[PDB]
Amino acid sequence: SDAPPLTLEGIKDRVLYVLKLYDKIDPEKLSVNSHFMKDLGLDSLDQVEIIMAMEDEFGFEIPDIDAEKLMCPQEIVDYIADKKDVYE
Amino acid sequence: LTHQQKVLQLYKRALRHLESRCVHRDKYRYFACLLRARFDEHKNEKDMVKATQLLREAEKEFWHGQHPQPYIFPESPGGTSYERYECYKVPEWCLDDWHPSEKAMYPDYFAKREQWKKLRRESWEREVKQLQEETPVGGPRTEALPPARKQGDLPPLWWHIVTRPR
Amino acid sequence: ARRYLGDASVEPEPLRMPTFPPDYGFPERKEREMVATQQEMNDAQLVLQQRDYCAHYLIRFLKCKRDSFPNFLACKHEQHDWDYCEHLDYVKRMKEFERERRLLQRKKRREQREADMA
Amino acid sequence: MELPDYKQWKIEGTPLETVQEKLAARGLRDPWGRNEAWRYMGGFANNVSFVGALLKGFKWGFAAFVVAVGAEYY
Amino acid sequence: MLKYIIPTMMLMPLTWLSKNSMIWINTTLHSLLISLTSLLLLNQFGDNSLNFSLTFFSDSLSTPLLILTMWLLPLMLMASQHHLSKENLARKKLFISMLILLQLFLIMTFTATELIFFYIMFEATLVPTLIIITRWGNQTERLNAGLYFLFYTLAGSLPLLVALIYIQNTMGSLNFLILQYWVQPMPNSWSNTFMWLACMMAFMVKMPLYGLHLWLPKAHVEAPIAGSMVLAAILLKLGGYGMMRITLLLNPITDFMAYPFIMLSLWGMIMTSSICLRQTDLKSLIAYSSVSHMALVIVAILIQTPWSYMGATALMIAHGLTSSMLFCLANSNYERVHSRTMILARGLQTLLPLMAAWWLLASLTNLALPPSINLIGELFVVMSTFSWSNITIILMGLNMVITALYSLYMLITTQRGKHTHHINNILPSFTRENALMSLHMLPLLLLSLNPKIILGPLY
Amino acid sequence: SGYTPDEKLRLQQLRELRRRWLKDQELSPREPVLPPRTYRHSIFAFTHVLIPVWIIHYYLKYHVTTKPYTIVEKKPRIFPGDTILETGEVIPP
Amino acid sequence: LDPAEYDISSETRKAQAERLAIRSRLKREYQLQYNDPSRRGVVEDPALIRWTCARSANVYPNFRPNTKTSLLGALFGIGPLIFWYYVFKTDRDRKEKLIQEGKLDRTFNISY
Amino acid sequence: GGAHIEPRYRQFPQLTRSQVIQAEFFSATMWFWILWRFWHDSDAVLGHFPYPDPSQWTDEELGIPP
Repeated sequence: SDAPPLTLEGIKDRVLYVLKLYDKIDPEKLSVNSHFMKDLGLDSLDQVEIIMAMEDEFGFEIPDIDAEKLMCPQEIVDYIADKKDVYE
Repeated sequence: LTHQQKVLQLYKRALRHLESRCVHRDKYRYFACLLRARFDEHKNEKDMVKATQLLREAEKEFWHGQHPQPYIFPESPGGTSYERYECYKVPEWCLDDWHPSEKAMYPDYFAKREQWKKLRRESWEREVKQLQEETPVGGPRTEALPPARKQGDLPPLWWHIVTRPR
Repeated sequence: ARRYLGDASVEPEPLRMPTFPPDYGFPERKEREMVATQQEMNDAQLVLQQRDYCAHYLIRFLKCKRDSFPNFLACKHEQHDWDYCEHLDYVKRMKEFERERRLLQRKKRREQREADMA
Repeated sequence: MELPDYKQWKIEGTPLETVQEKLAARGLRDPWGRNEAWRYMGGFANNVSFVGALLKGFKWGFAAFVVAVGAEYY
Repeated sequence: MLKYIIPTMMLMPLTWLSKNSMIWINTTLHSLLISLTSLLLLNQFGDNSLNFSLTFFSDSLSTPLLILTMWLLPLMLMASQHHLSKENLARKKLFISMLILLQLFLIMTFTATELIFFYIMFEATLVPTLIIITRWGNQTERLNAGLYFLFYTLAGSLPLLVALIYIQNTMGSLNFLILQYWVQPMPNSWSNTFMWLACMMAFMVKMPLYGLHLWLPKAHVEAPIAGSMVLAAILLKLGGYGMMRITLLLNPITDFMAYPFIMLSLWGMIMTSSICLRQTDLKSLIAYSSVSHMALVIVAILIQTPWSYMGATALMIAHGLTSSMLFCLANSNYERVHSRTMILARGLQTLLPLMAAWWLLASLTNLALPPSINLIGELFVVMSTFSWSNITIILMGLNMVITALYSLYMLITTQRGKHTHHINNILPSFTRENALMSLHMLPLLLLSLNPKIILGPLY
Repeated sequence: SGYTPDEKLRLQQLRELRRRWLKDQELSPREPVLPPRTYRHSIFAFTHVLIPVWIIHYYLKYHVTTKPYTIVEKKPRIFPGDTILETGEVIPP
Repeated sequence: LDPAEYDISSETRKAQAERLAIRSRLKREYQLQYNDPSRRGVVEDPALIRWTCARSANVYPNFRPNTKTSLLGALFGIGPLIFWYYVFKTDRDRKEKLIQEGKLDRTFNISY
Repeated sequence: GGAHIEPRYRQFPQLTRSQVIQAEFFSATMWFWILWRFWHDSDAVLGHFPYPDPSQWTDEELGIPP
């Protein structure tokens, strides 16, 4: 079975959750629209880290070429959304 | 190919092999932190040749850090999955012909499916026009597929609506 | 192995054992211990090299299995009985190891050197 | 549906503590990752040291072993 | 035997005069009705080979091969349709007529007592096949691979007539019965050299030995599926058959003369068995397979132990049904997507989930699976050849491993690993395909119960 | 190095298509499958095993007699306990 | 095998190799990429037909000028083959000897 | 379907009482058995392997060479 799917609410809560666990920036501004770099100015090497440990959160895929350009959180949710099987 | 993805790739798979190295995840942490500094002192110099040089030095020094069975998450090519289910993927052009009996076995599916057949049968002229218009001579430069401006479908859609993984 | 017997008995192999005694035959001091009838020894079929002296015990153990079938344990005692008899026997071949090793040392050394005096 | 809650790990007293303490001595002012501090805190983190696996059920087991001879001794 | 000769000859005008759309029905029907009496043909008993008439008779071997032929027509013809299923009536009646006439000359050949009647009917068998594959073969450039193919035959295949007539006027009768009992030893010298070599190489052109094996592949890729099941299920077994009989004489000669050919077949078994591993274009794989098993047959013929014959003939029949069927799989795959190239499409475990079972089953029957007749024959042959040379098992069993590898490689990459998804044509199965497959395997699996029918004259 | 905005729109509305297509793809209206238009049971499986006992055992009841050599068994182990026993044993303890 | 030297790509090789390479590629990607409705049969791509035709050995029937060719082929079917001729004839004749004289100790052999 | 499996993210996976009951029971089985028959067994099972002290047997001493 391996029953539970990842739904939109769930994945949202997850990317959102772990990005709130990232310490060096505050939960202050975190939103699917809230810009993943320009807002927080985080290192691009550090977004490589974000996609690293987030992949280790969901455990799959994420090729380097597509991982490069990801950015905003809603977008990450989208990539995981079409790659996994998500929508109703 | 640019310095960006070169450096960033070496960093990423360096973290990967480092993952595979240690255990209990904390030693992995502060080692990965020493590495974080090892690339953190970097990047503050816009000198051109010095950089690529030192990078290559990290290409050999990295190549030492490869043990032969680096950890591979399941879904990519690797010893766990990479389409375990592949005998289960049946393309939607099959079932275009079943027996009309079994075509009546599930009466309401082919309704909406027929709305798709008409969706994309009505289409492809809008598609061919938009594409034949946009493409520079030969369409050499672009592997991409730019959207449609008028209200409607994105033109080369058909295969991109796929049989899903299991 | 007490005698050569003969092949004119028409018997190669276990009807001809090395001889009816399985192992050695012990010319030595005195004879070899008792006996177990070869006919009985066949009619309870015993694998060669399972077939030695002490069979007095063994064949009784093979009794004890079919003695009480549903019992798994049955006789641990007779098990230990041929365990003991063949314990003592393997220890006997140990003693033959001893006898011959010391005969080597004694007659080798003594007769070599005291022969090499003159 | 799942109610993950949030916010309570703190990276304290749990071996990432000592990690960030050594790194602190190095002046790296924390890396990242209160998440693996999830991997520590919980009903976890007491864990077991090996030979404890071969001590798993000894108590009841050779308890009944202790009683076992009570059949032939009484 | 004449009771088997009339009904097909009557089966000719059945074709010619008929209403359109019923030709397949009439031909198939009455042809199977022939197959029944073909099964009647087994009275064979005791010692003396039954003799129907002073002109032509049957020993064992002729009987299994004949049963296989008369059984094979209805399945063949049954298979050939929908290769066309559009034409003027004259094309259809011409084609079925040609298959008929071909069968007639085959029955003539297997039943033939006297070797000259055997030879006349021999080339008279070759012509109809040629007309089949050349007149419409799907003709890739046509290769002209029917015609100078007939030259590959006749080039060295004519002088065996010379040698025969020599045997005729020296000993009188060429009746096989009386050629037996009158056979007299022939010493080793240069005249008996050119003779033995004449007859031998003359038949050895048919079952290709590794030297001449370039014969098959082109002729068999250009053949329409009917001409293929004709060709490799039968027309090699003619060469091996006549070989079986004319080796009656040549008694001491075949030793010193045999040895080089044996060597060449033991090495070429491995070579051919190799080259068939790496090729594309599936239709060739089964061809070179046929070359391999036939090399094994020649090996069996020259060494004269009876075991060698029992395994030999068993291999003739088992390889006949197996190779034939497997061809018909290649075709049933070809109508789906027009390729002939193996690697092009893939999958078909997902799609056509039943056609799997026939791929698998047939490939296994060519994998030498233990109860399968193919392994009975191949097994006894390996026994004989090991008796002849203690050493040769390295080569033999090495053929076991390779034949395993390609025979099981064909089972994959056509049938497994992915659907190429740019296809979107293949229409699921048919009832006819299942009928053909079934009519092949089901007897090949039943024969694996009571084989003593198909083992040779010596038994 | 973020993206091409064109690719943002393309990806987005492709997501729209996956949305609608998969909404379709989930099927449970009207349960679409509509194909047409204690002891004794265990003793019946005990028959399922028992009929093989009937046939096979019958096959052997006529079989064994019909053919000379089959079911050839190791001669039952015989002990000197039966017939005549010769020991003269005692000891060690 | 073993990506190494981390080529600097220069300038031409950058412009030429990039533009021309991915030029032809994307040309052909988009080419077979049409994937419209209304095609029932295979996509037929002229690729792999060249594979098949060439691997049907187009130069096989013409000739084989000497060079090293007759040496590689002749010596390729020479050493092991003819030596195996010699060994099967050898062990053959030995077998015949030990049959005709002495003993091969066949005793019961029978089916052979 | 749902067994009350309670798929959980980041907390200790819930556990069925009867399960640890079973596992613990079989721990008691393994060691109860093993030291049980360890009290019913021996790791030196018979008389000990011999010693050269009888390798004197000095009565055997050579006759002709005093």
